[PDB]
Amino acid sequence: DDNMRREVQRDLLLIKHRAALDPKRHYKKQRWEVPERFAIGTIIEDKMNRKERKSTILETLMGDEASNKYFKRKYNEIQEKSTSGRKAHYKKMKEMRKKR
Amino acid sequence: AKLVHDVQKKQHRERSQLTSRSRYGFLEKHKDYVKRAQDFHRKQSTLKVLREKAKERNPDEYYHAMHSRKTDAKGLLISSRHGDEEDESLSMDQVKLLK
Amino acid sequence: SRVKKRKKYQKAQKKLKSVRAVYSGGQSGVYEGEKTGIKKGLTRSVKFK
Amino acid sequence: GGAKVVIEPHRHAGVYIARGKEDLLVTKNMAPGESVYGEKRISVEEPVPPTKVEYRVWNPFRSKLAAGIMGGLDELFIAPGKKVLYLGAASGTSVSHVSDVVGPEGVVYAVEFSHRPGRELISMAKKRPNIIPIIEDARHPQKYRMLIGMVDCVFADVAQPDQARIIALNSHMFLKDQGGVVISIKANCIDSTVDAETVFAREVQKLREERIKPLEQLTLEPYERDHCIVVGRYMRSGLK
Amino acid sequence: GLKVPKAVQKELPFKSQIHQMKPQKKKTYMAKRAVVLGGDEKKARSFIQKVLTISKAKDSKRKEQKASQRKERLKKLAKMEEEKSQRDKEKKKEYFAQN
Amino acid sequence: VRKLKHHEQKLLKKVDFLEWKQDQGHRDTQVMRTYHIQNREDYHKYNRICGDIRRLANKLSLLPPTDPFRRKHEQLLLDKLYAMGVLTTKSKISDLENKVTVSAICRRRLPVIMHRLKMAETIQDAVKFIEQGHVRVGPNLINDPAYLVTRNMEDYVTWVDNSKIKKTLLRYRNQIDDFDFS
Amino acid sequence: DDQVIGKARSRTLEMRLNRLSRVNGHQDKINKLEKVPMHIRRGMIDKHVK
Amino acid sequence: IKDMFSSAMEVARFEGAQIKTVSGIRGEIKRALSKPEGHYRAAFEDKILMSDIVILRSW
Amino acid sequence: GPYHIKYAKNGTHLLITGRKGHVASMDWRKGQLRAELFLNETCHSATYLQNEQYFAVAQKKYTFIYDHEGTELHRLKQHIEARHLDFLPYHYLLVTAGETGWLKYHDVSTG
Amino acid sequence: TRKFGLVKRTLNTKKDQRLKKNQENLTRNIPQVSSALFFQYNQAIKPPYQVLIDTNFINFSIQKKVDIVRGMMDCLLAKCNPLITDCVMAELEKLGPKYRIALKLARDPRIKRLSCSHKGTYADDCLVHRVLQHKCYIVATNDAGLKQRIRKIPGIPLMSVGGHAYVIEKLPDVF
Ligand SMILES: [Zn+2]
Repeated sequence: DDNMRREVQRDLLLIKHRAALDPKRHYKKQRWEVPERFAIGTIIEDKMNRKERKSTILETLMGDEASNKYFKRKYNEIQEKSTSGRKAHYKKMKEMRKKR
Repeated sequence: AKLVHDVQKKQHRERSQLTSRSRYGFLEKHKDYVKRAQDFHRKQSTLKVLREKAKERNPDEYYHAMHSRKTDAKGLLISSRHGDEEDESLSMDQVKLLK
Repeated sequence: SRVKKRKKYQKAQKKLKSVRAVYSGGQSGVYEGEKTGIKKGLTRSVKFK
Repeated sequence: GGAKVVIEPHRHAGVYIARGKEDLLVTKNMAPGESVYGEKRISVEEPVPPTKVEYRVWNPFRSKLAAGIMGGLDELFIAPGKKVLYLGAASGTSVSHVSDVVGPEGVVYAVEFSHRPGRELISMAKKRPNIIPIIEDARHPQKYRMLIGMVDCVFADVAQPDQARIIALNSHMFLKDQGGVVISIKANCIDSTVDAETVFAREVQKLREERIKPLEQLTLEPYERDHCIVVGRYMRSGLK
Repeated sequence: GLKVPKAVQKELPFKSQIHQMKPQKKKTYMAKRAVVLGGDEKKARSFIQKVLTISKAKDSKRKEQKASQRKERLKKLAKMEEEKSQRDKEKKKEYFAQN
Repeated sequence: VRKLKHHEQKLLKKVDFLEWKQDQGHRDTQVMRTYHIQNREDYHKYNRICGDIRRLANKLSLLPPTDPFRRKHEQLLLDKLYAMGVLTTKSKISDLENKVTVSAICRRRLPVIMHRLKMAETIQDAVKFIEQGHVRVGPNLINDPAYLVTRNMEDYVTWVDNSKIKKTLLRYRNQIDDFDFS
Repeated sequence: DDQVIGKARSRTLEMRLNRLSRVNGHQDKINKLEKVPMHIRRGMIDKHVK
Repeated sequence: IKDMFSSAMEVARFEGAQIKTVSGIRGEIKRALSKPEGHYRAAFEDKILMSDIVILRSW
Repeated sequence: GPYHIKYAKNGTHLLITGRKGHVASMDWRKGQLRAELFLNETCHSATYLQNEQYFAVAQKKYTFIYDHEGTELHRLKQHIEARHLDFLPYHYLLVTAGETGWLKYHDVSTG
Repeated sequence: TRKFGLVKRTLNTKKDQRLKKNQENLTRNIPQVSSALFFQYNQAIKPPYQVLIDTNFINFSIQKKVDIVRGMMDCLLAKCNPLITDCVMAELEKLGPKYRIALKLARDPRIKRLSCSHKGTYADDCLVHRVLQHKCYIVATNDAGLKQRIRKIPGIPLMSVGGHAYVIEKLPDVF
């Protein structure tokens, strides 16, 4: 129901966007729109410790450390290509004219 | 290359804006000019299309959605920025419950 | 002329993993998963006639 | 290890895919809470209390039908109400996974010749109540002609060079018309004197001579070397 | 962007009118009511954003590189199809000289 | 009627209870479905007229290609149908046999002229609006959907004044002047 | 021509156009026969040969 | 155009010439301006920018 | 107007044909009417064809053939002015005579 | 109380499912490349070869007087199982009694014979289907069309009567 889909709408985003999570993994191409029926599951190891078993994929990815460094680096350079010549650039050119 | 030396197809580098004229930044060359000119040309082409439609308007035009859509005092269109799947004014029982 | 053909063979069996799915040597350790995805729409088998 | 995955169904009915950052092939568990060969299990909490039913991973390096399924076959004939005759139930590794593809309303007849694998089969078929272990040589089907009748599919993972004759006998006896036939061929086990495509062509020719029309074959190449799976339907009257 | 004038876009037909919604000047009630969670939830929101923008930039990069791939083999395949067509239209003429 | 088995389908091949040969492929039904023609004999009353134009163009092409009676009458018929709107252009004379067509005479009707003038949203709503009596050509109100609106006379298709539809489009653009009733 | 009235005119023109067309046009496509059913085209041919 | 000449006599000497910017926008010297001495009016293919350098190739 | 009444060949269905415009095919011993159509021209006679599934009406001039729920299936270009319809049910022939002095048989299966 | 824009109801030949043209109200399949193949090599086939013959190979071998088994052994310098499918044999039997020599030279004890299970007797589609199925055969032929099909698909060698003994085309180890 929607009361569960609004809970797990985030790790479904990560399973949809797996190919961005890790620069060395490179999944094979499917789209994977969210299925109508699914079920969240936890892997039972038979006889990661108890300190680091979580309740989302998202919490595992956030509790990881060098992945957050990679996401911050890649986001910042995506940002500084996206902001490259648009409007702070344009007014720095106009005020470079108006200075002298 | 077939009958061309590697010392024949060398790379002629390009020049910069003058040091005196440096506040008008980036002396632009022909690739930058065609990036300028073809963008102005496509924006003029869609502006010419919209002026053609405004001339050929036919003011006895009747679509049924002009019972919901409405036009402001300047003549332009009012687009309700929230939705049009939700109602803008929430009634008094709704405001009772939200408050 | 030997190390040329040493390397245009290493390119060659790297391109071969793009057409076929080359037998790597079996399961390495514990089975982790498919590691690249399971596609349930695609069926890569030879139908008969 | 302890990660969270989402279970989603496959194209085949009865088998599921477990998506995470590396997705698994998964089936339901007919005997929950115990692993048949030490494979890792996944435990959803299906919503009266919410019951913890659980799912079991199908390792394709240890299972030829899993290798065929995730290499991608068009039509398995193993489905959630079926009666399957598994020939060469080596122990219950793939037979457990076939059993809970088949479900509680269907039957899996697991035929095995060797006795210590037979003991493993009976100690598994107690807690999977739809596996009928039959310890008998599969080359003489008139022996267990009294115990089985009219299966819907015939899986065959025997390792014998008279494979197609064994399959022809059991299919003529117990498989119904347009029933399914799945063959696992191991080329170096059939005969090492020829090449693998020659022996695959010869065994497929033998199948269509015993009027199992072959639909499909798959080489299952990153998992086994020089194996194959041939799917066919037992046409019984006019392959044409 | 394209800035289409007021004197045109108030005289456009009913199908072609431009839906341009005005900004909100007033701090409205639902905007000042609605609640945003903080701390762990704001870093979850930031993380989902960072994943989704790296995914979108990766996909855009991959599709532009695929465009550059198939444009170049399109050019070389135009060379090959013209070559084969020329040999075709000479072999046909040679066939009709022989017959 | 029961999706005949194979020996039946072989034994009775010409049996068809819906599509017959004299129906001509149900084109009466099909173009009257396209242009929302109200009563059943309008297609065939237009078809008599297309038959008369095509008969005359046949007999008039059978004359020698140079003689002025042929040339004059083909040009008179061609200008007549173009000014009636049945033809789209008077360029070639094979339009008198190829492109005169009951669907052309139907596209020249009044609800279809309404729809192509954007005065309604569809041909069914144009039929509803002029059955409801909103549409006049010139000064006088037109009430039947079969009216044929020639090339000069489609500059005068308007709504009537005091119509609620004229009121609502003027007040959509909030140009409604209640002085002159609308 | 400039004096040949109707049916002789149409068939004279059709004859001339077929004769000029047969040089360069394909033999399979210049002479298309009318779609006549089998039991009445065979009947037409049998009576015409009689 | 500001300074490639020093006076209206020089621009009068060079009226009607073809100039171009560095961006390939062609153009032509139209008339010597009056009020500043070495300035002139030129008409180009389309709107040149302030960051450009006009050019008169001569031998 | 005056209603021309026709039954089916078994007793199951009834088909009435008003002289002004009103045709109706009904189950007369259930209460089930399965076609009712007001063809605004002066209809004369009507018959079923081979079932309750198709019925032929002799309208102002042209004879029409409607299906079970009343949709028009055919407009007979011949049968110029029918007044009397009939059906030969072993031979599948709709027979027609009227104000022309002509008797026409229309094979209903092939058409 | 009545509706506007009233129409008669007539049968809708675009949408009515009761009539013949309107009677017709995923899983992709990319066949995997054969594991027998390298890029274009077919590294898997090794002697004794299995050589699928067709009818004009038989007729050209009789018209040139090359024996079947000895000509194949001379061409490949290996051993051979020449194979006649049932459609090739049916094509030879259909060719008439002007080819009785070819028929009783194809009925030979040394020439083994497959049994194709498909309707009709079209040898070129039978040979092409069972050769791109399996990539373990040699196709011996002399049809221009069949030779062009077979030399377009990869990893399938091709024997043909040319001159006064057999020639072999896409086999890379003949000497
Ligand atoms: Zn065959």
